[PDB]
Amino acid sequence: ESYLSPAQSVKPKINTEEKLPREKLNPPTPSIYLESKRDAFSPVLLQFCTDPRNPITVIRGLAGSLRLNLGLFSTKTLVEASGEHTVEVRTQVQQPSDENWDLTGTRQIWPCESSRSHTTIAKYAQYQASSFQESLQNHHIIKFGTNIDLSDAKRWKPQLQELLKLPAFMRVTSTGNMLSHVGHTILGMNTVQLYMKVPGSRTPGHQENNNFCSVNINIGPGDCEWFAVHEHYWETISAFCDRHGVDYLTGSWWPILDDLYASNIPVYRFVQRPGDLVWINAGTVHWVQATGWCNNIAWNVGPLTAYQYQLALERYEWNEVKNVKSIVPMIHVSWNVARTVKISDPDLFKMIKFCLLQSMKHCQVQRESLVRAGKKIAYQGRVKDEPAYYCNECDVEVFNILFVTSENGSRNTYLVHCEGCARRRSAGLQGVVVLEQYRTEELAQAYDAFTLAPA
Amino acid sequence: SRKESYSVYVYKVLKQVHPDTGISSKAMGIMNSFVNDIFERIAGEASRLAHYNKRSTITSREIQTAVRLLLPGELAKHAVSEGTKAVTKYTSS
Amino acid sequence: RSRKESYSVYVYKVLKQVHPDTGISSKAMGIMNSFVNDIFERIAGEASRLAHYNKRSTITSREIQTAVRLLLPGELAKHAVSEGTKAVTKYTSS
Amino acid sequence: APRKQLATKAARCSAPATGGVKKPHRYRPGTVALREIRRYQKSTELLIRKLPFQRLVREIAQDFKTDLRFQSSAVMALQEASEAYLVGLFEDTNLAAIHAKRVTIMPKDIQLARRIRGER
Amino acid sequence: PHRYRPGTVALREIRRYQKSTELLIRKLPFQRLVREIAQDFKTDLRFQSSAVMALQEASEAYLVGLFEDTNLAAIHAKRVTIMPKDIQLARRIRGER
Amino acid sequence: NIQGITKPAIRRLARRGGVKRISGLIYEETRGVLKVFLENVIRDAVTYTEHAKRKTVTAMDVVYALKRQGRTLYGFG
Amino acid sequence: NIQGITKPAIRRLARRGGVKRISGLIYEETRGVLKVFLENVIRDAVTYTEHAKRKTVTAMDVVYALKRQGRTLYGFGG
Amino acid sequence: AKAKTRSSRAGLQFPVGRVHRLLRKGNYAERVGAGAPVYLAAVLEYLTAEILELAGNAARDNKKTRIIPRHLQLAIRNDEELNKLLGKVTIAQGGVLPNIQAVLLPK
Amino acid sequence: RAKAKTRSSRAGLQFPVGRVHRLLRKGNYAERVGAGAPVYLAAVLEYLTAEILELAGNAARDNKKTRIIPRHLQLAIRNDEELNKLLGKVTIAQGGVLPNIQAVLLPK
DNA sequence: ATCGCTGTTCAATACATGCACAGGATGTATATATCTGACACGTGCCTGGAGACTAGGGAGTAATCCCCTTGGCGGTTAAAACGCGGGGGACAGCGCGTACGTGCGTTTAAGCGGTGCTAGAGCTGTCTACGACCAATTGAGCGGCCTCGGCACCGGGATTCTCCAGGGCGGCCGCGTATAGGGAT
DNA sequence: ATCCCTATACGCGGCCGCCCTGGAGAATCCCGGTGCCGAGGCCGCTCAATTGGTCGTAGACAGCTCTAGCACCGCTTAAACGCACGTACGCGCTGTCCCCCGCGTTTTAACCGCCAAGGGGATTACTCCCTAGTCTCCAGGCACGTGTCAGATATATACATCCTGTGCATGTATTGAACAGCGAT
Ligand SMILES: *CCCCCCC(=O)N(O)CCC(=O)O
Ligand SMILES: [Fe+3]
Ligand SMILES: [Zn+2]
Repeated sequence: ESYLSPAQSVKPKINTEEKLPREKLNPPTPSIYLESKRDAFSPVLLQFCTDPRNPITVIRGLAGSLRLNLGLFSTKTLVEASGEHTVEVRTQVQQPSDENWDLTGTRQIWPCESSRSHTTIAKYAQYQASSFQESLQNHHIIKFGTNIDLSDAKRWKPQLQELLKLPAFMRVTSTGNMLSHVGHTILGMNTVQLYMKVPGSRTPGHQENNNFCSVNINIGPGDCEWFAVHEHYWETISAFCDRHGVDYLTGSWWPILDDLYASNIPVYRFVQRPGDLVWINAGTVHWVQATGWCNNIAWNVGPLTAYQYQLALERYEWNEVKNVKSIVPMIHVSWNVARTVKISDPDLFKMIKFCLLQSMKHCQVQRESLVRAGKKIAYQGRVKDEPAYYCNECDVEVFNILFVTSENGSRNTYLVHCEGCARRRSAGLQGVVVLEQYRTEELAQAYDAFTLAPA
Repeated sequence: SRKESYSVYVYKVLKQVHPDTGISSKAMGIMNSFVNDIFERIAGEASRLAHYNKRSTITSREIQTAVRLLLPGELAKHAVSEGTKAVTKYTSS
Repeated sequence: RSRKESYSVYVYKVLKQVHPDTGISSKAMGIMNSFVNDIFERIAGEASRLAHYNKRSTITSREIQTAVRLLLPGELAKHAVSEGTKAVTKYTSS
Repeated sequence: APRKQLATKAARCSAPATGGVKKPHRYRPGTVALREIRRYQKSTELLIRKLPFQRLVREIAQDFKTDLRFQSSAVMALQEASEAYLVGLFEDTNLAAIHAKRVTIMPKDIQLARRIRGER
Repeated sequence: PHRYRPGTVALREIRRYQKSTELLIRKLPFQRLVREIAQDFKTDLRFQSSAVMALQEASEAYLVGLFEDTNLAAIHAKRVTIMPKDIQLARRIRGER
Repeated sequence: NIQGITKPAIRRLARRGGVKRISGLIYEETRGVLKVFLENVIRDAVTYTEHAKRKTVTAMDVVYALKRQGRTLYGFG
Repeated sequence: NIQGITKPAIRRLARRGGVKRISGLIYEETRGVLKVFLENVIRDAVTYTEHAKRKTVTAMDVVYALKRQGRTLYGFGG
Repeated sequence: AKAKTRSSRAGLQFPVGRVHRLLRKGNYAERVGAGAPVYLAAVLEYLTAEILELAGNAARDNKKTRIIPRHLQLAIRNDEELNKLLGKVTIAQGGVLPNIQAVLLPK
Repeated sequence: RAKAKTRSSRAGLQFPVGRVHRLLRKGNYAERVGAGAPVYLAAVLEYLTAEILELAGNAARDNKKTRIIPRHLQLAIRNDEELNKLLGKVTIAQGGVLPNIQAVLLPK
């Protein structure tokens, strides 16, 4: 099972038990500009976005110069770009700036209001537009547009079409963005997502699932207050997660400066403005508040850069041992990337090598102890762009071999099983089909194909 | 013996509304039956009206009320007008 | 002030005949009184029409019996006619 | 023989919705309707509000005679007659709907039940 | 062999029989049916010719009206053919069953 | 004897009523309906005639029976 | 004022009438039908009342108007 | 002494005397008012004249002089008021009104 | 004179023969009323009332009640076929309806 | 840059319905001709309507009471209104095979014209019992009263249906299997 | 005479399946408890039913006529029957999309209790206007008889219509061409 150890890690090491003054705890974060396409497209900018030195960078006015029609992303032409769709919204209380008090009205507890809800897109558009101008020209309540699917380029054609005049790594997905290579359309992960919000809108702090780099463009006209934190302090969250009871993953919480102040976690406080762009570096746990009526276009990418992969796989391992749900299959992604990418760095070379070898070994052992003692070892074939199949009794990724049978269902739908849950099923496995889509010979051939180009 | 029917008067009314049109025998029987039906209806309704109000006579009031209760809307309006005019002319003479 | 007659006095006696330990509410009593009045009106009107058809000026037991035959449905008609015949025989005999 | 129909849930990325306040228990669509049918088919109380019905009756009567006062029993009798008429009309409409192989009574069912009954 | 498509002579017959007033049943069979029905109630009954004519006219009117209502009941259930269930529905909704 | 109302007769009645297609089972249904209607009307008329102490069923008796059932008939007195 | 007869009341009437699933547009149609029926009965009752030279519609007037329409009512008078 | 039919006095064509006699001998009330027969006769004449005018128009629309039961049926069933007044009446030899449901008209 | 015996007693009835005679005479149904018409009509009315009341009492007993409310009368009328036919065009105020659900509406 | 490969995006091509559109059978609206019997009129008279007076009770008008119909106020409590998520049902569309419509030949019996017999509907005269009418009387039923038990509300537990799981024992499917003996060398 | 070698009867073990079975949880029902108001029995009275006798006519009865209801025949032919064919239509199955239902939450107004005023229903009282009744006079309308013209039946005709086999036209189920992304050289 184990696929990782202290053999592959570019992750810079700092200790959470540190001391920091106000300057270090509140320093300006590395920022840059863009005066031509070559700037962002040049490796200097992309590396700056893949550079561990800066927790996050601001590409100020990037759209302001190239002039892509991000105003078409405006909820106005959004309604004139959609009448009916789903807009998931997190109901939350309109606190002023950073004063998310509690019932008693004089405390700042870590837990934050984060409740699910949804309706038609035009419903949220009406609500947000009406609450705009401050509801036709603290005390207030605010529905919070979140993760509004945009995986279709037809109804949003101007948007996605004009959203390609930028570099591939800052682009939705391309050979410089490993998300393209997963053969999937992870919602809110590899297909850009637009989320509208009103002043004070707050997405509780977090690290983007799997620790990718994030490309965020608030098309405005709203602004945004920010709280960025570098990846080192991540377990620091966990620390006060125990103190204030909240959790670091999948929970709800809006930190306050003093909250992590005993954590001595600095705060890269800054903002943006209509049309700007920003790169939230992989590993930056950020808590944002749209202080004005705005709409974000945000998604996640990882350049093949070495630091990205290592900063990311930590979350994958965490989730695997924390039974926590991930949103990107690193195993499968590592494969297609190691299969059709110009890997040209020894660091990432061995980095992938180790866990890929572990994948080979565990698939080997699985089929070995279960070939004839198993149950009809099948060869599905892995038709192109098969959705990554995830267990449900444990959720863990199932690669190559799998346990899928039609679990009743008047329409005969199919449910998936892994070795970990094959246990709860019965002795080893007794009842569920086995369907492995890659013969060990083919996967070994692909492994052999993996090489470090001299680029 | 000697029967009685409205055929003698139904032919006068006909001559007053369609001077050159005649009527067959079946049609005349239908007309006589229709007059009998409407007479029975109105007389019965007027009798019920008189009995309800603890009275023992049927007058123009009862007939007019029965016409209003049995006739549907515009027929009723025109019939009431014609009946009131007829009673006025009868009294004046 | 002024009196108002009703069939409640006799309806209760009939009820005591049928069920010797059951009562009746006021609304149910009004319903029964209305039913008696309605059936009386129906039978009397049919008998009057029968007498008018045959150029008679009196309503006799035969007119009532034929009206009952025309109005009441099936078995009820036979039972009611039998009862009425027995009642008239008892009345005339005594 | 070749199944090739394996399936699973679709991935997505969303801001956490903590708490998860939800109401799980629900009756299937239709059972509570049958419960209401049974409950109202064993009772005798009127199903319409008295004050709204009185207001409607007076509004209608305003077009016949002005300053028309109503005895309380008069309005009660009018309500009883109207509700009995509507219940019978609904029984016939439901019969028409079942005839048309449906379960939902539509305006066409009411119109057919009225036409067949001779009420225009 | 000029053959008319199904339903084209039916409409011609509908128009022909709606333009007319003649009694659609043969008088002698109807007379025999009336006599047979009556013989159950009273024996050795004699019928006036006018009485039998009135009975036949009333029966024709009743059946024509019932067929109109049954045709309405059939059209509602997306059908051009009338059937016994249509007649039964027309009779139930009519309060005569 | 009830079969004397032939299928063509019922088809003519339906045509006058407006029916375009007629099922094969409708003729028996129409015969039953007609029998019930005639039974009710004839029972009423025979009772009417028997009241008058007669043996002939007058046209007026049929008219009175029809008026009593709810089918007023014009053209016979 | 016809809106006083509300959707829940029409639902209760239909439930007593044996209806299980009710279309959205049936409520307006029911309101129209009820208005027509009430207009007819109230017109007959007002005629009856006017005959008696009165100014209050008595229960007897409503009973007579209903019996005139072919809908006899029991329990509100003769 | 000089005779004068009450129909002439009221200006009617229907018989006021016969209507009065029928009202008296039909057992409708203990007494009959002077104006009751006149009103009832006037109403009967009005209804008869209206239906007769409609039937005559219908007959002339068929190129005929004599009115037959078919024209009376057409007049009664075409006009809504007369149709409602006689909605439960069967006219002998009247026929049916010409109608066909559009669903049945050929496609 | 002799001890006045109510006309109902001679007919062996409990409905008012004299009152029915009064109503027939004053209802202007006929010029004259025979001596046997009131007796026959009263007997028929008493029989009909007895039938309805027996059925209503049975319905009330089924309900575990001592008195008879309009609901019991409606149940008795709408159950018996002949009574339903006689009172088919009648509505009993505050009576309700007979429980029935179309077999198809029942849960599948 | 380019000499190849590649996915998209456009236009061009073929095809079957909508619809003219001929003919041609078939049924229909029509227009003149002819004759029948039903309508429209006249004739006599005779039952019913009108003129005239009486005599009496029903209805109209007024005066008064007091019932009950309206107008209103407050709080409480269920019921209405609004919004949400989801599954169950309405509607469409396609396949099919079955039963009804059409037309033609065979033939059953209804329609029709006379014709005679008689059962009974219908009229007329008699008179007799029975129903109306009236006077006197009393006791039956109606208007109030009081009261006491049946029913109505209440609470609290006892089934009890709904409504999701989870299986357990019957089915078919289907993969595997053993093969071996008629064919071919 | 011997090798063969794959399709066939064999099996067995997975595979679905179709119900059964369990808890959990909203529903509704039933047992015990307390309390109120309405139904039931009593009492006083007054007016309606009974008794008892008389008057007049309505209907029951007998006698008698002439209508029309029934039954026959003998025939014409109009319509009902039966059959063969095919088509379009009723009915089942599948798919989707969406619109009602079950539920929770806010609000709102229905409802109950009580107060308060007065409008109009309900009654009694007095008076006269009008309706029933009676008698007589005579006019209209009913039954019966006559003729003549409107409508039905016939024919020959011209025309409206429906069914089927022609054509173009067009938007689309199906081709090549013109954009390109894309990469090793
Ligand atoms: C997986 C759901 C979140 C997607 C990542 C974006 C995010 O979490 N945001 O809060 C958007 C904030 C922004 O940068 O615009
Ligand atoms: Fe984040
Ligand atoms: Zn698992």
